[PDB]
Amino acid sequence: DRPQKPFDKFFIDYIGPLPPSQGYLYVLVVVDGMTGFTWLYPTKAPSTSATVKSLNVLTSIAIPKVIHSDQGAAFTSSTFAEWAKERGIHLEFSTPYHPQSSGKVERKNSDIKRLLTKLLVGRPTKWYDLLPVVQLALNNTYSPVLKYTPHQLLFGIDSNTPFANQDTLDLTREEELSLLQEIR
Amino acid sequence: DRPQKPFDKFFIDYIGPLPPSQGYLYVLVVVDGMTGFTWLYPTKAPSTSATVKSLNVLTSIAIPKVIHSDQGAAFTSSTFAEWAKERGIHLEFSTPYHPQSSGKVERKNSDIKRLLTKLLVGRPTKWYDLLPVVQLALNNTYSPVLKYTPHQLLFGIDSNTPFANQDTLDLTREEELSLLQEIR
Amino acid sequence: LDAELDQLLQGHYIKGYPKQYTYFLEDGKVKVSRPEGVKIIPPQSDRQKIVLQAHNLAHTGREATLLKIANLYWWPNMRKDVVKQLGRCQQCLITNASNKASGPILRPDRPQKPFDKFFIDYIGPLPPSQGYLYVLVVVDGMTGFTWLYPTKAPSTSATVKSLNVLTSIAIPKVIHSDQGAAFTSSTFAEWAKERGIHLEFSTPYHPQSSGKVERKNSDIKRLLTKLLVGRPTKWYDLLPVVQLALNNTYSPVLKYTPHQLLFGIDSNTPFANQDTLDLTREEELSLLQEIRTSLYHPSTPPASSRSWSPVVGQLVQERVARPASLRPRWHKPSTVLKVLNPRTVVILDHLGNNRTVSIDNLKPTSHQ
Amino acid sequence: LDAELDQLLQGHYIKGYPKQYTYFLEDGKVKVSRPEGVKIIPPQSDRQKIVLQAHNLAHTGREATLLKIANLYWWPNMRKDVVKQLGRCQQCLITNASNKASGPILRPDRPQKPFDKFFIDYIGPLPPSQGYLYVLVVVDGMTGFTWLYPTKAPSTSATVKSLNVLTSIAIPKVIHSDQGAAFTSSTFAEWAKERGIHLEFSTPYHPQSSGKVERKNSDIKRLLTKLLVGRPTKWYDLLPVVQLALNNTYSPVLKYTPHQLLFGIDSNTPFANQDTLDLTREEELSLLQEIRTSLYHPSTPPASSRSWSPVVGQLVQERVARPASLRPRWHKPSTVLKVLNPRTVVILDHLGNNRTVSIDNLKPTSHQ
DNA sequence: TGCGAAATTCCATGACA
DNA sequence: ATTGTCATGGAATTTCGCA
DNA sequence: TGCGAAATTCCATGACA
DNA sequence: ATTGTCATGGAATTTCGCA
Ligand SMILES: CN(c1c2c(c(O)c3ncccc13)C(=O)N(Cc1ccc(F)cc1)C2)S(C)(=O)=O
Ligand SMILES: CN(c1c2c(c(O)c3ncccc13)C(=O)N(Cc1ccc(F)cc1)C2)S(C)(=O)=O
Ligand SMILES: [Mg+2]
Ligand SMILES: [Mg+2]
Ligand SMILES: [Mg+2]
Ligand SMILES: [Mg+2]
Ligand SMILES: [Mg+2]
Ligand SMILES: [Mg+2]
Ligand SMILES: [N+]
Ligand SMILES: [N+]
Ligand SMILES: [Zn+2]
Ligand SMILES: [Zn+2]
Repeated sequence: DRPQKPFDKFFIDYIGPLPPSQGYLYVLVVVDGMTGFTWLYPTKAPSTSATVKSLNVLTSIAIPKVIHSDQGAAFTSSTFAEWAKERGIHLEFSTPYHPQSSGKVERKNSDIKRLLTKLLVGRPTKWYDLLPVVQLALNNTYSPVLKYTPHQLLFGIDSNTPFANQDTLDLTREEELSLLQEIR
Repeated sequence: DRPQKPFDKFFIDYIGPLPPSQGYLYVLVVVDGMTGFTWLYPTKAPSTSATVKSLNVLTSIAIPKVIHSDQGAAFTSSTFAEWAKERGIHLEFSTPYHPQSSGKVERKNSDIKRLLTKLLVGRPTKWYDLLPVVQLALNNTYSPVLKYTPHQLLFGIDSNTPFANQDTLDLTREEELSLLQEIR
Repeated sequence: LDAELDQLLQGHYIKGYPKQYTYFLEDGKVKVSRPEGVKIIPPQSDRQKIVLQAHNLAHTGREATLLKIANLYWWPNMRKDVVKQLGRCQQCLITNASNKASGPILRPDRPQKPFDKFFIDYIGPLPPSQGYLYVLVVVDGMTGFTWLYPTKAPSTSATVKSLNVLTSIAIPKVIHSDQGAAFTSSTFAEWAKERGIHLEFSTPYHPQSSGKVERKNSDIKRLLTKLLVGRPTKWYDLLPVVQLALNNTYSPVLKYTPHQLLFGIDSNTPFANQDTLDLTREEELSLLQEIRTSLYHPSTPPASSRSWSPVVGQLVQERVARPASLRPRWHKPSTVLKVLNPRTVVILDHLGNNRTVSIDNLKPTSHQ
Repeated sequence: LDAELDQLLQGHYIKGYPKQYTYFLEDGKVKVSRPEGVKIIPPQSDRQKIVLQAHNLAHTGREATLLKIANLYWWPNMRKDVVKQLGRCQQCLITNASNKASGPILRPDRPQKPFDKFFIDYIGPLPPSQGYLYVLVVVDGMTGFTWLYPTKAPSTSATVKSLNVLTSIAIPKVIHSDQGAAFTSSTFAEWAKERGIHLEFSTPYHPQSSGKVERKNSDIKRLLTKLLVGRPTKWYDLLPVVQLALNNTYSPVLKYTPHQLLFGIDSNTPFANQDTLDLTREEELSLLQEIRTSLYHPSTPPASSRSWSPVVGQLVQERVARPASLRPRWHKPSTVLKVLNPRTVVILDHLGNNRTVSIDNLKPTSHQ
């Protein structure tokens, strides 16, 4: 069996609804399985249509052999299947109610949700503009298991934006109080 | 004493009034003394102004050392003198009532008047358009005294419009009758 | 195809499949172990589709297409099949640039006599001056003697008016022009026929062919510019001065001014030459004829190391004249009917008409 | 002047008037009998006016001015006085063309790493497609990897929107652009400062300086044209295909695609290369680092036989950028303050500011 | 240890407003 | 303060397959 | 029968929409 | 059925002035 590579498998999933930001409501999350690299795309709906439009952007940069998802409606539609067939991409579904990725991906998806939650509170409506800085953060975050960031594994170089301050990622006492106020 | 050359002396004089042609009434006649080459310019008046404007055309092709004329008003004006001084052209006047040129020039000026008279009758108002064909005729007319046309003496080559039919130049019986009818 | 690859698998020799490599089967596919790695040998009947798929990714040329194919496949003489497809891709043929230069320029003989050939052209639009916007420029081929006429438009009517004045002096055998609207109208053709003047046209979109007058345009504009420095661009009243100034300027290579070539003697202008003061006009016209024939004439420059020259029956393509945004710069391939000279040809378009065309507006179709 | 010519007439030797010729008087004027004929020797104090009158007839250069003067006059070292006037004629200096070529081009080192340097530029206007008219093109210096963004204008705002999306992937050290309005605005400068990105500008009116992206523009347009043949020019929906097509096209000289230089491995595209299937990612990134450093790099071409190279303190002239009809193509002479490299300099204009300028937009002032 | 042919490399040409 | 580039397809050169 | 310097010729460069 | 041209100013080459 051959070693694991970038573009071998992309793991996709939606996050949201979120509070509106420039008319956007969801984030399509794409994680490269081998490297842990994250691409985020803001959408208005978890539809096949928004998924196709967003993946068209990413797949005009690099095409995965396999896309892995849960059995979200957007991903099990025959339109999405057509889309993937057209591009020679194999689709792969986790069984209903039993989501499985890899340790690396799971932990990454975790960081994504926590980091999102953190920076939204205070400014729950300004997340669209922050998506770039979020991805840089995620992709320049050191992997305990491998000696390298996703940036490094993807491009084979150090980055020009290293994130040396490995951040708290936890909500400070104020933010817990603020987050429970916005939910009122 | 040095031999005679083109541009040594231009002989100028006006012919007219003539019947109107495209608003024109006179012909300024310029004859190169050495070669017998003729330039004709249609004018609206025998003024210094029309003379200057016409000679500006010719003198942007070649400048005579000496211009010879009678004591026409247009040629004795101080404006015309200024004009000639500006261009380093010497002015030369025949004494009043006693016009003198050369044999060659005299005969040329004769041909000009006769040829004009001939072609005007029948179409006394269409002479403006004929001035070009007139000059070609004159300048491709063989000189009995020299073995050459003015064209040949000026450019040193045969022309592409030779006038082999040395024309009658005299008015036929019809034209004498027609010319005495237009004068009625 | 399938038969050939069969005999191959059972260890026999097929021409162009080198014997020293082992050809095996794996996943229903014929393979071979080559120095760079294991490549699939597809059946002949599959090869054209492969080459085409590779080529179409980005419509790449020989090597960039080959490098895609070689990633997966091997078969005998791959580039032969690549080149075959390139020669049939209409899109590549009409979009790509040429990489072969034209053969060296001709230096046509100087017209033998003043008035043998006029070159005429328009300059403009210039800034409005007394209502005028253009200049008709007439240059005598032999002498370089030039006449200038201000016009309001580059029109036949203004061309005819101007040339009626000029041809009062002499009538030229031939007038050479480019294919400007003013020169190609039937009115202008009539005007010339009436006078026994032959009209001669440059090949289309090839201003070098009017080089004689074009080059004079340069000097005309250069002098006007210098005289207009720090003044409003009131050029109308300067045309005459410029005409006279240039007609009396020396060509350092000839040692003569256009005026001297035309008349054999300076008129009353500044710094007039006096060397023939003691000659008779006839002796002077004698020396002029001698001077006219002995003028320096340039020769055809060396060809560039990768020029092409047209051959009868060759496929060549005419450059599109005014190509629209995102449209090909070349017409479809057409054939050389006649080679008029090494820089000028007649082609059949494919519709098709005869066109006389400059080699500079042609590329030789690639891949035959 | 008059004293010198006096001693001359009475048969004495004055330096630079060769003794073997007889100098006489005639019509109040000093003369001399030279092989070509009898010429007037004017007094020194008259010579500048003569040279100037000759020169001004048509603002002629060295020989064509000399040939007029020699028609009437002789004196020692005439061309020295001719050249003196040419060097002082403001009109000739700012109107004439140069006849010295630039020194050979530099081939700057390829950026060492992906993201070290971006080259960005706009293409357009294109035919309207979904309301869009332009394309922002971003090319990574090291890899040639390219990103395309359709815009409605070549504006800072659209540049910033597009680059916020791009820099989601990585942030580049330097962004090199030309002096297009979108890149030179203070808004764009702020945007870059906010991100620690250094902005680097081409010298003005010198697109070769953005050669990396410019050259990619060519391929982008060439591919779009081929895909649009016999269809309406609906290019918007093709940008993505073109991006992917080109990023995965081989450079025949490098033997690598921009994608391979960026990632060290093909993604799931057609004809993907498989040579590193058995390597670990780490072994693969190891081979990539080696491949990146060993890429072919071109060298500075030979100089042309009549090039000039800038020297500190030299008088040079900047080409006028958009010269009006019948106006000079050159600015007044200015001085080379610093030679940044053999093809780039800083000049003081004469007003004057410091300008960093390409040698291609300079000529060396003639006659010193 | 050398031949004919295929493969690879060379590189001038031209186009990026 | 900054700097040309590189796909292209014939030709020139090297390598391959075989002996 | 040869030297230094001036004169002349050579010719690449660029621009004619 | 038509076809590049030539002013320009440094450099290269020839000629001049003298011996
Ligand atoms: C725009 N073109 C035209 C040009 C000229 C015309 O006079 C034209 N008259 C009519 C129609 C089109 C004309 C002209 O003077 N040019 C300048 C020039 C001169 C010499 C060169 F070597 C290069 C360029 C281009 S073209 C021939 O299609 O390219
Ligand atoms: C009209 N100019 C401009 C050009 C380009 C720009 O992108 C410009 N952006 C902004 C402003 C002016 C721009 C550009 O792509 N060019 C094409 C090109 C490319 C490479 C070459 F070697 C030659 C020509 C010219 S310019 C630089 O003044 O001449
Ligand atoms: Mg889901
Ligand atoms: Mg009178
Ligand atoms: Mg024209
Ligand atoms: Mg023209
Ligand atoms: Mg630009
Ligand atoms: Mg550009
Ligand atoms: N010829
Ligand atoms: N460099
Ligand atoms: Zn193609
Ligand atoms: Zn001047």
